[PDB]
Amino acid sequence: MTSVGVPIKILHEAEGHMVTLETVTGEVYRGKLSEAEDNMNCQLAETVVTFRDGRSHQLDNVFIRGNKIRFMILPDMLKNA
Amino acid sequence: TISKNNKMMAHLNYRMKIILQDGRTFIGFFKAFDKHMNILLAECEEHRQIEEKRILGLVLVRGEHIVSMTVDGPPPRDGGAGGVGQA
Amino acid sequence: PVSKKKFQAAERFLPETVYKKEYLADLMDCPHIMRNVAIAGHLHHGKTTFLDCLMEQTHPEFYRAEDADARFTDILFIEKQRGCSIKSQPVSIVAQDSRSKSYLLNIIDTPGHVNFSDEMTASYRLADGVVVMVDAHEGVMMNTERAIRHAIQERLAVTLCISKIDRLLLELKLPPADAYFKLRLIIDQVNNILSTFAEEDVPVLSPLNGNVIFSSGRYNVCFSLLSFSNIYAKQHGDSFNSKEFARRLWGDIYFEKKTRKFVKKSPSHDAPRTFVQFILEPMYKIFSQVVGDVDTCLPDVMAELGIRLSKEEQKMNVRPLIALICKRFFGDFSAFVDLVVQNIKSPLENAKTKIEQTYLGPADSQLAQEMQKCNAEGPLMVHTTKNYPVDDATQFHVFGRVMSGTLEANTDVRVLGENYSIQDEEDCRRMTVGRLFVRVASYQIEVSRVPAGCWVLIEGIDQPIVKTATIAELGYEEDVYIFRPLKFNTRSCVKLAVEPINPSELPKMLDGLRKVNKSYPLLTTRVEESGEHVLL
Amino acid sequence: YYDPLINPIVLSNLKATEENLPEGEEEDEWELPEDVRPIFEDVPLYTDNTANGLALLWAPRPFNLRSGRTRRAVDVPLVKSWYREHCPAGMPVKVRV
Amino acid sequence: KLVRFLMKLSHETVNIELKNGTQVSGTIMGVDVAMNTHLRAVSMTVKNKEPVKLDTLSIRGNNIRYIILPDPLALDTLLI
Amino acid sequence: QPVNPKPFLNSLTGKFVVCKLKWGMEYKGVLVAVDSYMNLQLAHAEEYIDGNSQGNLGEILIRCNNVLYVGG
Amino acid sequence: VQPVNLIFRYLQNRTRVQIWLYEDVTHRLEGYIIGFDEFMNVVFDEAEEVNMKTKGRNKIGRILLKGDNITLIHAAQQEA
Amino acid sequence: MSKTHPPELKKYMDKEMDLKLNGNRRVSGILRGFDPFMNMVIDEAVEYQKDGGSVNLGMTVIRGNSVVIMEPKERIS
Amino acid sequence: AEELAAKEDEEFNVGPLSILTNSVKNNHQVLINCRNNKKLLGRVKAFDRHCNMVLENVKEMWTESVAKDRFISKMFLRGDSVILVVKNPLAQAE
Amino acid sequence: WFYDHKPLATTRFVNGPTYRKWAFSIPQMSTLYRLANQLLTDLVDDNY
Ligand SMILES: Nc1nc2c(ncn2[C@@H]2O[C@H](COP(=O)(O)OP(=O)(O)OP(=O)(O)O)[C@@H](O)[C@H]2O)c(=O)[nH]1
Repeated sequence: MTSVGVPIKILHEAEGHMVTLETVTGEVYRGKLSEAEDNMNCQLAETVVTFRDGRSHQLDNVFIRGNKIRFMILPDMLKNA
Repeated sequence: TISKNNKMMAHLNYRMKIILQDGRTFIGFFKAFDKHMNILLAECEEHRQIEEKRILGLVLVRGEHIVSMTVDGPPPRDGGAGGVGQA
Repeated sequence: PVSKKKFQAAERFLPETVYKKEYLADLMDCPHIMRNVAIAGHLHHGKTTFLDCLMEQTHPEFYRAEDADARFTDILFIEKQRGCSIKSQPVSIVAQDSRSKSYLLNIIDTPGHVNFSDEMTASYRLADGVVVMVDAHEGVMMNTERAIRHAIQERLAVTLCISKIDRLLLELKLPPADAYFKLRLIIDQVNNILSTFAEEDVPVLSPLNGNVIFSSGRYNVCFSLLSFSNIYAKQHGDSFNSKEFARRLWGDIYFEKKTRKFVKKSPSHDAPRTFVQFILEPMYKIFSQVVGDVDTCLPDVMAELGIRLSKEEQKMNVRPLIALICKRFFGDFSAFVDLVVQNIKSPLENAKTKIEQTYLGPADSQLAQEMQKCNAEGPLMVHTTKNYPVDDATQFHVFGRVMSGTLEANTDVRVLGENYSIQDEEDCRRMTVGRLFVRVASYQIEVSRVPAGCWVLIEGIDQPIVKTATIAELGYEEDVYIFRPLKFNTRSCVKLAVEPINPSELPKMLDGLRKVNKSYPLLTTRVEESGEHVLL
Repeated sequence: YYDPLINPIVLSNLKATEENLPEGEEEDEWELPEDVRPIFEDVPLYTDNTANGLALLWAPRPFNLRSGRTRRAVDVPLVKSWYREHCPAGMPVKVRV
Repeated sequence: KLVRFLMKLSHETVNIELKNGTQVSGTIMGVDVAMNTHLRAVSMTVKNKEPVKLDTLSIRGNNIRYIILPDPLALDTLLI
Repeated sequence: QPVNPKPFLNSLTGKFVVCKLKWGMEYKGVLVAVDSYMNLQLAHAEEYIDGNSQGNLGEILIRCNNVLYVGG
Repeated sequence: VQPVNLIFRYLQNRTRVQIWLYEDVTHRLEGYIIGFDEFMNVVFDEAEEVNMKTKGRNKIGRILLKGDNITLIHAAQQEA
Repeated sequence: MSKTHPPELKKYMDKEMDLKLNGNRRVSGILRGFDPFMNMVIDEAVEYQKDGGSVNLGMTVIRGNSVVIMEPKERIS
Repeated sequence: AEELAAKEDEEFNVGPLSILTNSVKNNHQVLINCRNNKKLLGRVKAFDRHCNMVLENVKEMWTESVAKDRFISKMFLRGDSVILVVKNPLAQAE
Repeated sequence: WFYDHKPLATTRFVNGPTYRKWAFSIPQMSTLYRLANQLLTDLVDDNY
């Protein structure tokens, strides 16, 4: 690929693993990042959604638009990458 | 500071305190950034105003949500050739 | 005292690598990334030299001579002298696909001689997927068919790599157009094998399918369509969607420079296709300029390739200079990482298929489900089929694939021989695992634990392991079954009898027989009722 | 060039692989940007040096090199390839021995 | 374009109000093409919060609402 | 038959329009000029809030992003 | 189907469509599309503004609705 | 101006999709079109109201930046 | 570079940004209505396609409600907050 | 230059009077290859 910035490269290395991301509406999604994009659209699988009141539900697949993601907690091994 | 290459490479790995537009305070070792001002914080923690601390992992913050950031703490820290003479 | 027993290369230290060892060891916890592969070939097709290119990319310190192949995975000194590969060796490396996402690969370089084909059988048991190496001049000879056919019967996933393409331009001197037909015919030959022998829907191997790549390991060339389209996309600068060009770079399609559309009727009597214009003619022009000119053209090669060559590199010969020019322009093999990553499926997806083939036990409720999950938290099950000897040949380390639970050094484990069953049960022993290693042919990386999906080299359990072995959790109270023996693709037809002049030394000979019997797998040792000691 | 000693690229019974080319109607509109161009478009495929350069690749050493370290006149053993390879069939007793 | 005026204001002291209502005052050690402004010897007065002294502060440029400029500034020479 | 925005606003340029901002307020006046980014300049412009006029403003420039809709 | 080709069907057929506004959850616009641009601004015809909290209606007529404000465009139901 | 690669959405095409939009609208139906902006086309679309009502929509185009979350009801093809 | 500056200058002589052009060269006060419901009345000295402005002798007035005001000698205003620039009828060309 | 004593030594084709390295083109290499012929083998050696 073209030289996209290091945070986007680390996001694609995060595809193997579990990531936890919060959306601008406040819901926290934990799941296994199956595809990511350079606009940081995220596809999660085996997802658990946690609502802002602390309720939770399972979701088989979730697509989140990249500009609606606030942050992602990435796994630690990516610090080595 | 940033983008000035001689200066930017020294401002990475500082422990920096990040303020977000929702009012959150994140703290972590700031060690990557992007032209969109995305930032990647290693060993991150969050402080929420009410103060309460929570431990996070490696946190990627999408740049759109940063208000500002400041230095919190230093990076972590730790001639040599001769032998011609004898004594 | 300092007995010169050395029969294999072994590295005095861990060599440098581009990836951190810690990232490799962490990625081992994540089979949703990692792949296992075997590379299988006719004798002296690309296979070993191609892995030397993967070594050279990951390592930096890896010296390849300008004259002769380094053949890192051919560690034995008989293999150095013979220069055919004689035994399998595994590699483990971290390598990037076209996205620059980092994958973990485990790769066995199977020997290409049919007499060694028992080594290919043991490798395919580990493999999950095969890459088949065809030589652009010879095409599909004998063992290439046997390698494909035997891989199908294993239920491996089969991928093609056309190898030593340079033979077309340099030796055969076929032009651009006929070189395309030669590559096309090789692909047709392999699909003709696949469609007859598969009977099931084993996937067709075009490049448009991108399960096929082209390579020259002598010249550091490796490209699919998409990596070549990415070269145009990087070079011109994303002015077009590179995947849409890659779709159009093979087959009966032509570029109409009047309109810049792609048409399927030959736009003139002589028009080169897409593959001929974009992929082959630049390659012919890279080689023919350096081969014919060297002295005069080389500055222009810097300009179009944007490569830099220092003046003492510009004084290299042709082979190292072309290999350097291709190395800098193409960069890494990531086209091959794409081939492995997409087509093969990991351990986890393949674990359903592989347990059905290998396991022998009741392929239903308790233990077979833990393996089909490939759950690193499950009960320990390991399968092994190789024995590699320690540098003093006192003992073997066994080579193994795990897929249930996690294997841990200095723990106790139940080792099941090839006969074990609820009636046979005397064929089991409790062994204490020594050190665990990850093996990169000449050198070994030492680890405290290995999780399901990985391969592992295991110290200390080698005494009862005659050839294949299953290793199992001691505390697992339900019935454990051994994985199948190796169903070899050939027979030991030649018998040789051995008798020492020394016969008080005959006890030493029998220990020789036991050690070779472990190393070989297809070698069969008998003591006849005549008392002859026999090798097969 | 296709040397006539090279056997033709054909196997008569061989089934041709299916080519999954893109289907016409939308896909024929797709166009390559006007400056995208084969990597070496105007460099000629071969020159009058190229035939000689290819021949050098399998010259006996040293002639397959083009850059080399220099060697002493006592070290170039001019006839040594002759005795290595074999006796010609006709040469008598003295020379064979 | 006018952002290239601000990067001539290096080492000037300004008071900045951000869109979030944070008031920041300090000396511009540098400001970039996106008007990410980097300040030294900084006080942040978050809205309805006590001012906090800070050594350094990087503001992502879109958060800037306005920058009060120092009174002596030779606008007639910087706007060329 | 298509009536595209730039032809549409050019047909309105030099004529009376009502412009509604995204935040509950309306400006009526002669649309004097439009640009490729569709900033709006109104002349003789008058400010309407909750359907009631509250003053003449003269020439006003409404920046592009503020507009919900504009029309005759 | 793409999106632009679908809006061309509303344009070519002059289908009565209801437009949902962006954050303005309590109003919707109903009418006919008569044109659009690459920014998805909609020149909107016979347009009415519907206050679904009351089902009250205002009639505005021909307007340019800026595409930034559009959540959704769909063929109107039988409601009028 | 900028160039954007087509989103991955092709694996979701012609499967049934739920969407949550800006303003917390819930829309559901068969996703059978998109563009580089992720302007969705939803066929046989159905609205779910915040009062618990539901209304059938037509063939529906959704402006991409109003989409917050999109979520299959069925396994990806 | 300079062709883009030439393009930027050409648009100002005809587009809606003429009001900012007249505000500079004739020194006529603009009452900039701005987000946060605040009014800034001042003279623009420079502006751009993004509708930035540098402002001199600003009077800021707003409703807090009760009216409050502040005097700002010079300011740079980021144009993303500008709603509505009124060429002030309570002032004149200078 | 063929029959000079140290041929080319003062030229870009060889490093200098120490006469330790050389880098000939193809027009040179193919010409002296052709002259050498009477001494050279015919073989693509290694298999023979
Ligand atoms: N001409 C040419 N020869 C090559 C190329 N790659 C490898 N070879 C040659 O083929 C021979 C065998 O290469 P290896 O890497 O040992 O092939 P191999 O298949 O691994 O040998 P085995 O696996 O034991 O069969 C060596 O002489 C190589 O120089 C190539 O790209 N071009």
